[PDB]
Amino acid sequence: GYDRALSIFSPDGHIFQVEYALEAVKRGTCAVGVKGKNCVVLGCERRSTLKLQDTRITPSKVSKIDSHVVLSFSGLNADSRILIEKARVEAQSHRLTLEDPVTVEYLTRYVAGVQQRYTQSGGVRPFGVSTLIAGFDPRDDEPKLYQTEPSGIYSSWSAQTIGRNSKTVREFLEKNYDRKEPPATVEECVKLTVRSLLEVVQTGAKNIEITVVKPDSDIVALSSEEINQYVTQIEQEKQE
Amino acid sequence: MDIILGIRVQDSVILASSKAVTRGISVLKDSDDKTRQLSPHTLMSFAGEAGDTVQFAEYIQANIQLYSIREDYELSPQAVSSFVRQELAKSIRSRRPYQVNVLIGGYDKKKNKPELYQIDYLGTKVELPYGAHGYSGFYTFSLLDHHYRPDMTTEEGLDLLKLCVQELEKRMPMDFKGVIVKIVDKDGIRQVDDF
Amino acid sequence: MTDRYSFSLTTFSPSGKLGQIDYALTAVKQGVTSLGIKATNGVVIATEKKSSSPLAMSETLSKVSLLTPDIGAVYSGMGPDYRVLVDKSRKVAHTSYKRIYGEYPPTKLLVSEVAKIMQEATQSGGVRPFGVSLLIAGHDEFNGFSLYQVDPSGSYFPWKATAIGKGSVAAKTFLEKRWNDELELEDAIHIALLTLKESVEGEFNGDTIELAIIGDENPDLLGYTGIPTDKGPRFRKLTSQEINDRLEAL
Amino acid sequence: GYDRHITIFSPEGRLYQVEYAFKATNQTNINSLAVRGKDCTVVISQKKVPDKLLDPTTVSYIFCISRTIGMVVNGPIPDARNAALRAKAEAAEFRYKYGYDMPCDVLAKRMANLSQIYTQRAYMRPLGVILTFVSVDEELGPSIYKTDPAGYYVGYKATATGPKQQEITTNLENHFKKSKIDHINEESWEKVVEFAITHMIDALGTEFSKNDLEVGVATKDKFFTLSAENIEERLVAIAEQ
Amino acid sequence: GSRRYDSRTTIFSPEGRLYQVEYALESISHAGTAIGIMASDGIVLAAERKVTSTLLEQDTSTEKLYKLNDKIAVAVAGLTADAEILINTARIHAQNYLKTYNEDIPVEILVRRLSDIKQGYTQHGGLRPFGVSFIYAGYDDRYGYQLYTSNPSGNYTGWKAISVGANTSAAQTLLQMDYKDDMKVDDAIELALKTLSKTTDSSALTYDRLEFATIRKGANDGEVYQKIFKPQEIKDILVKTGIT
Amino acid sequence: NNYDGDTVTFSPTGRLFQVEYALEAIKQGSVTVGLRSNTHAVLVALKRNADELSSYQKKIIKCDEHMGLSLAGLAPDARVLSNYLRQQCNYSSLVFNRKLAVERAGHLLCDKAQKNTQSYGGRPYGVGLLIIGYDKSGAHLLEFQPSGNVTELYGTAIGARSQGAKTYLERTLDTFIKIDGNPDELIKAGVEAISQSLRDESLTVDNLSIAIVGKDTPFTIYDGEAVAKYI
Amino acid sequence: QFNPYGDNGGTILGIAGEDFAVLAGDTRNITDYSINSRYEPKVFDCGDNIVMSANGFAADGDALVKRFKNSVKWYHFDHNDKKLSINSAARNIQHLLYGKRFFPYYVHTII
Amino acid sequence: DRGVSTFSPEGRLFQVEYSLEAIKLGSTAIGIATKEGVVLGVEKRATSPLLESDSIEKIVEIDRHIGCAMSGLTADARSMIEHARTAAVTHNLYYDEDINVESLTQSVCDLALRFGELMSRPFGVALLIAGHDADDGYQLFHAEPSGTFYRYNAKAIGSGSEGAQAELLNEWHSSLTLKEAELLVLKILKQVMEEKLDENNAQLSCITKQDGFKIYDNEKTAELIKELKEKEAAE
Amino acid sequence: TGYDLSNSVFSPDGRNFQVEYAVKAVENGTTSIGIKCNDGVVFAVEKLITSKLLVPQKNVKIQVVDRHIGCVYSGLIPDGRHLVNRGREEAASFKKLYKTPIPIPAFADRLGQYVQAHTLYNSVRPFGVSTIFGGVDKNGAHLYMLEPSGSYWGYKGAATGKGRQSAKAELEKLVDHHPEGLSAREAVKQAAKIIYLAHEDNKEKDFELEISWCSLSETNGLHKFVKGDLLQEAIDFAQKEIN
Ligand SMILES: [Cl-]
Ligand SMILES: [Mg+2]
Repeated sequence: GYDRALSIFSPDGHIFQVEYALEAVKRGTCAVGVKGKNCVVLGCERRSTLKLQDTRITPSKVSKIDSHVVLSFSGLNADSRILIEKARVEAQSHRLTLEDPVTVEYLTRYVAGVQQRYTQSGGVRPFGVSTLIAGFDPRDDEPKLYQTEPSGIYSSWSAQTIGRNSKTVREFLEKNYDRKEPPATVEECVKLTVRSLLEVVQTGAKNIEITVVKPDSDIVALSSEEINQYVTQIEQEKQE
Repeated sequence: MDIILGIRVQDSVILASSKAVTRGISVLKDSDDKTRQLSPHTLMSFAGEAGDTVQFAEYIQANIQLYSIREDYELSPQAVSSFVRQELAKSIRSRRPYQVNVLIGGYDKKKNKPELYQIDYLGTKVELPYGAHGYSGFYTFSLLDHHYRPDMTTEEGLDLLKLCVQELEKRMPMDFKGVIVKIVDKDGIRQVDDF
Repeated sequence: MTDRYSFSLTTFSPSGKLGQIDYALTAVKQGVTSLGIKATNGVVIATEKKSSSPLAMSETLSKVSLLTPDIGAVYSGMGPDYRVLVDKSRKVAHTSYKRIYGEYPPTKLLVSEVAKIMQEATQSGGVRPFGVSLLIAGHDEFNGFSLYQVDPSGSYFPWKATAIGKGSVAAKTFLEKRWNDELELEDAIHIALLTLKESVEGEFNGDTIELAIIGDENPDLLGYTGIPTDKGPRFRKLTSQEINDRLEAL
Repeated sequence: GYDRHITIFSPEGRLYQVEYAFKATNQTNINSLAVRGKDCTVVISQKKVPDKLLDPTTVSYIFCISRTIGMVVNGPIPDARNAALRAKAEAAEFRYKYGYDMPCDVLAKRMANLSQIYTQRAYMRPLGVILTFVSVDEELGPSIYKTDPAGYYVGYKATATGPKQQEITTNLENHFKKSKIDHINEESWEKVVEFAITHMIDALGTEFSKNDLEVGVATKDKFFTLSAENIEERLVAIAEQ
Repeated sequence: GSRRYDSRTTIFSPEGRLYQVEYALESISHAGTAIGIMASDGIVLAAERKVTSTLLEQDTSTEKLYKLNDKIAVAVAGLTADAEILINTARIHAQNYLKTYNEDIPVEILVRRLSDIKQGYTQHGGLRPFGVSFIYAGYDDRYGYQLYTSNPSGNYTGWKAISVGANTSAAQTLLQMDYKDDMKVDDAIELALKTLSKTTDSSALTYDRLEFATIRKGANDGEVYQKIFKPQEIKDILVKTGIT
Repeated sequence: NNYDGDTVTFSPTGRLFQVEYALEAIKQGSVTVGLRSNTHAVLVALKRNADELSSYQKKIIKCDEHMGLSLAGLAPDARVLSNYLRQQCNYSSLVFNRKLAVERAGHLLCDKAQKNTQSYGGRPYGVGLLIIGYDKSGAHLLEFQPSGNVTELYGTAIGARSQGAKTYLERTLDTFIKIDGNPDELIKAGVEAISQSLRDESLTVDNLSIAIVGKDTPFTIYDGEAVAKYI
Repeated sequence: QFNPYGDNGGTILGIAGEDFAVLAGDTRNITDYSINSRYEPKVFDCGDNIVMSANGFAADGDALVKRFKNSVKWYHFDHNDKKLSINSAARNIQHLLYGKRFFPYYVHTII
Repeated sequence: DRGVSTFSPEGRLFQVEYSLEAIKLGSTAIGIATKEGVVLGVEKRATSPLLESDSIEKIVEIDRHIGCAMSGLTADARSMIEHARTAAVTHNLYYDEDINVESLTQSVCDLALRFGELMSRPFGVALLIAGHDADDGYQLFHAEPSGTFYRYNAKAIGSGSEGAQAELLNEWHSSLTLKEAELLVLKILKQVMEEKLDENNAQLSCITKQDGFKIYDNEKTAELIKELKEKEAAE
Repeated sequence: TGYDLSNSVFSPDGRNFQVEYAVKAVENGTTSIGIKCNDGVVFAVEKLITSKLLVPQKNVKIQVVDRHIGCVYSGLIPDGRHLVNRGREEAASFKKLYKTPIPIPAFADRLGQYVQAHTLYNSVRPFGVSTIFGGVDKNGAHLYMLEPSGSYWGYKGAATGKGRQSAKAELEKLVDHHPEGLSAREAVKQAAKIIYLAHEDNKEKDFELEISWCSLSETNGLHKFVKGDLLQEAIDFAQKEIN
């Protein structure tokens, strides 16, 4: 078996392969997560150098891990499928032994552990992927949003973004998000998420995806027209 | 375990399964639900060796639920039954085979048709208008050969099922403590509480 | 100890080339010329027997090899690499076909198996690619006669006629002028001998030339009688005497 | 330039490790020769014992592989003995598996295949040796088959190996041009050994004592090596003619 | 030890790219162009053979277009030998699904698994990636007609019309120009050939340098037929559209 | 230089640099001394701390009732090798009902270290060991080096500034060898020996570590207030 | 067919007082109707003030005592010469015995 | 390149020495041992204000009588904690007792050097392991990726370690109370931290014989922070 | 270049530089010899007394294989021990299968093939020892010398180490002056003389002599160490000859 230690320390104490995996994440399309008073919203950028696409069949950016948890990502697309598959299998395994679906924290902790294992195992390179994992714990109405990265560290966020130009949209969210008063409704939460993507995206046409998760396995994806209404409304208020 | 039945009518599949769990000379429970929902429009009842039954049922349930999440799609009753058959067909030549017999009742939403599959522990699959496992069949098959019609309603199917339970309660040696009845149709799976 | 080379020795360069495959093709270019011509009722494959020493017995070294009773092979490039490929090719015809279907594989599929083996030497850990190009001629009931070329990459192409090795460029041009879709087997043998004389320098006779055909069934070469369906091998290696007979009416 | 360290192709389609293994062949500075008679196959090789402290009886490059097969090696003794032990094992296994003695040419092919593998697989180096196998085969008669580090092999009417191989080769060529036949037309193996030594003397231009040579003879159903006194008896016969 | 000779095929660049994947794509860009166009009543697959010789046997040949099952086919761009390894794996995978579920495999599922195999060669094992890009053309009863593409990275995407191999930039612009959603198969056939004819590196597009295939519901009632075009059939369709 | 990348490579002068670099780790280690008479064998070790808030790194490890060693260099490597010695001493007892000879113990350590110097991927052990014991042929003292070389001695020392104690013992040879049937005097000689390797620091109560084994004495270690007698 | 078990007879007895404990056992060893030894001890001092006896099939009994004695030795090595308490010894012996659940030590053990 | 288990000419393992540099980049962690208990404190160091700081878990329970703080590549610590917890529970299963703090530490440190060409590299995280047992009482250990562990009366690890350690050298004595130790950890953390210390960006914990290992609430720490500021102003 | 950085790599000469580098380690080692005699063999070695603290007679270097074979070596001492451990395994399996003790030529090839195997791969290092060994079997006495390359021959006399040339010259004289043969007891005395004469090439540290022998008549065909009166007698004979 191929044994080579690919992820190793350098003289300055850095693991370059892990750090170069973060550069792959920086190249990926932007993804944002914002949690309100009673919901979490996941927004995702889709690059428009690809026309003649078939959006019916093309892999969606936000993936259901279970009926109550979702996972979006930034970075290598092929890599993300491996993490999503493993997560989906662990979700069913947890239901089987514990007789209770996973908590968002647990599912995040598992995915993060997989990423960490690929940073000190022989013959493998780290995942070129950072994830945003959102949902609601079983029989709980408190919104949950977590982030993971190639190194394996994970943490909880009131609102967070990853991918290209994420530092710009993080700047926006840092002044536009009040901890004392999170978006009270679904509409408010979606609007703040769309606003934040409009700082970076280009056109609000078929470039933005929005997915809303509410308590008790209530997940739905918005259509073009529904999202376009938020885009139209925001621009008219801007001209002031 | 012991008694599991199934009847396919015009617009639905009806599964009846005994409530008793007996070990030795003691009925340990009289409210046992010998069934697992594999998907929203597919239900599987089971009977056989202690431990094996639930372990197998839940293992299949986990696999179908995994498929549903992966593809964001519900497998057809025909597809689920074939997956289950193959697992039992593998099992029979293992070091320790699963000794479990199952009925799979489902509603195919693409065909708008009810479907009932009978599979034994060897991996022997057959589609049927009515089915049974164990000694139950020795009474119910002939009874259904006489009274069953293919165009019956769900209500007519329940009356036909009452006729089977009555016969079993009269002629079977063991007390099986009645049955839990469930209906599978276009709107999914629901339980009849007063039987 | 143990094979620590579990990684690929053939890799993509910035320009997109696969270096070791290219270099293997270069080794094939240096190799002695061999060719194959397809006729309506048969196929001919031929090559020069480059002797390493006059004390050496060139009969003991066979460049043209029988793979199945209806399939034969010739090469250009590295001899030892070819020898082991013939061993593997003969075995795979049995293990992955004859032991399953009770009959010999059709030319295209045996070719496909050899191509797979050569592809794996291009990607597997701790190995170099094979330094040979093969020409495989054969017959089967549902495809008739066919001729294939197999390169170090594992790619294969069907040919009406072609040449590989030292003077392949000139030889291919010669074959384009002479080939038509109405050639009889004897006409193809004649053209094969003409084409080969251009690339050969020294002696040109039945002892320095190796030539085999895929043609009619040979009941006399079967070794037994009594089964009507079994009619004998279509592969036949021409003798030294049989070559010289055709070199007089050249 | 790591393409010269392991057995992968160079830009010009060459395997330098195989080529350098050929140069290791002459490291011992010994020349060998093989010829065929009517009934026999004779192989001779130079025997150089420089150190006075050596036990001369243990210095040998000729090996008895099986009862019928003999092998002389041109190359360093460690790699030579490595090849010999493998050949002996292969010949023994063949007899057990297939119920008859392994032919000389088949053993030559098998050892050549093994050598081919080392030219393709990276972790194994080639052996720096050239193996000359001799026998009187029960089907093909007197036989000489030779193997090298490239994995190449072929049968021979006669052959030679070593630093001054080319001189010996042409000497033999010129004899077979004259005689018009594929072998030494002689009844006894004794005179075929005499022919072998005579033509080596002419080609190399040196005289030999009994301890300067090493002789192996293959007849029907046995291969054997000669003692110093057997060779001395042979040297005396040449001198008296 | 052997560390000295390890190319390290599965590592990142400082910029966060996979060297070997990038170089494999560079290889594929020199391969003969292959085009896929999806219509409302079928799919077209068109591909250009790599510089042909007149003595090549054209009818008994297969280089670009391969059949995976009765409902799915692929167009190849890259190393043929690499593609056949993956094609046989894909063929087996389709039969495993049919054996398990007694239903023909959905197109995306087959595409995902083949793409997952490619991904593995980029993350572990220390081996070179497969130098192949596929165009998948197929039908199932969930999504109907579908076009996909996969490349050495193991990334896949869906398309209405797409090209792989050589001159994709020029080919994609031409497809983007003339393609519309209500298009029929016979119109798509014409677009496919017209695009190749303008992007080709050859002097003129002829029958002997092309492979062609359609996937229609043009059988008899509610069932799909695969048509791998014969040489004479390509000669006729090339005349019918007035290219030769 | 170009020949120190791994242990599997010889230098042009026939040196193994990775083995030499492992030897260097011992030289950086804190000093430890070993000496014996005909009745007893003694280990004396200077312990080292990280700072005034830390504990003092333990240098002496017990292997059996009749055997044990002191370490200088990589401590985890000493833990691996001492654990191996514990097992080998133990195998000898369970299978043969036989106390492992101190000489065999040395032969076993030699062969274990050697294998790590001839194979790719591994590394040499980075620690030196002084093994003392009392078996059927009396008292013994061994010196282990990770090159594989094991040597039986009357007395010795390894670690930083070990040359001072080694010279002292070389002078005192005729005296301390005949300290028979007197433990406290043999220790005093060892404590005086290790004192020849001290610079700016002196032997304190939580700094000194002594061990002894002999004719009617099991292998026992002394630390803390139990070594105050010898300062 | 080979029978891997035998019966070496004998009997053992343990009583506990307020500040002491005794473990007694006879010294006779037998097979079938023959005496093997009139004095073969089967009560052993295992260290740390723990006495042990494993009565039944002597080969299994000796093997178990041997393994527990060894367990005490390694308990000292691994845990800084800490004394093995009688309750901890008991739990350790459970794992020794259960480790051969499907090919048991044929002994009644008392410590 | 070069072997992972290679020695430098000075007799040190390259990879182990390089992992020590990674630990110097980590957030500060401090531990102080007293006769009334052992205190463990850490700097949380949130990378952004939107990050919910209470999800930052750098102090961790191993058993009821053993706690643990970390510094460096904290993701690497998960498998170390997993091993520690299993070792602690397993010992209780085999011996019906609590495992010694030193024995736990030794078991964790055995993992450290199990790398090479086993895992592909050393751990990039240092641990402070604090606990109590009947034999040796209250203990504090510093576990490194070299496989070496030292017992400490007090110890700091991370970016502000060398400055904090010098401060601990002066402040520690053998008669410190638990309350005195709590304030001392807060004081020294506030000194070496970049951002201003409060209850949200720093976390306290302790282990006592009576109540076992406890992580403090943000309300409880906040009062100790207020008690600390008042005492420094009072002279 | 770089041809010398990896084991099993041929240089353009056809040489394995790593093996040649292992020979340098052997040349650096202490002197060891072997003398073949009438009905057996004698082995001797130079032991450098590094310090007064070395216990005399207690760092034994000559090793026995089976009960009839002796082995001595110069160079990396641990490497030699590894080779003898293998030799003991080889001899044990031979006796297990074939009953008779392993013949010396048979034993010689077992070591030869094993050492030669360590020149075939880059993942192993060649042996840093030349080993002199031999004994008595059914065909009489045999003496062998094995080198890092795996090369070995039979010898009338053999020498290796820092003083090999001095010892070789002295060995050649014995072969010339005694064509009929040398006796076992004579060979022990001569072995002492030659080690003392070869010590001139290592004369900073004084040394300790160690001798062993196998003889059909004197030791009954078994390997024994020379000790006590016979050793002191051999030491005195050597002391008289240097002066
Ligand atoms: Cl073979
Ligand atoms: Mg059935």
